[PDB]
Amino acid sequence: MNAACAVDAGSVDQTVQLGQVRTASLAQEGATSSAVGFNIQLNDCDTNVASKAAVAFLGTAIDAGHTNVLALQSSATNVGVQILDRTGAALTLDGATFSSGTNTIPFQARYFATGAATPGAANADATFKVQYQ
Amino acid sequence: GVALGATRVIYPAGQKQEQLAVTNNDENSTYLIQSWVENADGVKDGRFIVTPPLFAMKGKKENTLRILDATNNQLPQDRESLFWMNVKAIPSMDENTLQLAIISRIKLYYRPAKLALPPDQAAEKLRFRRSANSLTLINPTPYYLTVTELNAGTRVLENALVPPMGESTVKLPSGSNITYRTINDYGALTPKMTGVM
Repeated sequence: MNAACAVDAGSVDQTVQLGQVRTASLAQEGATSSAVGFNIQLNDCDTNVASKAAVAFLGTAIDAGHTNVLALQSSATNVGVQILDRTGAALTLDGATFSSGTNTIPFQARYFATGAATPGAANADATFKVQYQ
Repeated sequence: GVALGATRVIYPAGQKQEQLAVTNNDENSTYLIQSWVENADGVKDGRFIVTPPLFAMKGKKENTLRILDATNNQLPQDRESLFWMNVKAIPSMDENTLQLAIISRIKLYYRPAKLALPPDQAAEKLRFRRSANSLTLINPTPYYLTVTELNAGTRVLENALVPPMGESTVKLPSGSNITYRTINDYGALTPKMTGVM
């Protein structure tokens, strides 16, 4: 009887707005920007289905040194995007790092510099994996 | 907002096909839908065919996926085999943005036709052995048991997927009274069952 959840990041086409990339905040490797919040919604399902699910992300790392920093799509460089949990903790992009208002999954996103960031726009893609119990 | 019509699929040996509904609840969003079946190793298995493997949903839609047994009767016939049904929703495009595809993963149990034990009796056969710093769940039945709300006395343990005639092993915080629920074929929580470690 129980159906899976209608998943929605943002409001349309799974699109999340990021902040602007200020190079003066990202001048060096290890430098981070301020983090913008976003939510992923698990709609139209039993609240015990949604909560008891295991979620993970999957994307191309910026370099081998930074496997939890998501690369960009060229056009700012020396910088990628990082996704954080509810309290500000980075998450992996290998797609094997689980586990578990109503049915909201709160996230944050921020820029991680891998060096002196050059100006330009930052557009990044990834995949969000929902695996049901 | 792409969703599935179930949280697991039971595929009974002998059926030419199995059906799974996929929906989108959002009139504003447009999705490309890519679907495939993986084994227990997460490797794309040609043993189950999904049609359409690729199609588009422009707005609020419902499409039925057809799951086809292509196993050539080579899977075990005394136990369930675990597979993973994968359905990926790829959104149409758009200023500094993060965009996400969504992969819904659900269990696909190939279930042979002549198992002795009725599926409804499976959960009550689960046994628990205590080790040094861990608890081992022992499954003597031919069915995959999704064990949830596992409690040892007062402490709440991790959720386990105990394979047929096999075992799984969670950690113990270090009670003897065990309670647990499982999820049935309809994706529903069973009542609370008691165990003894």
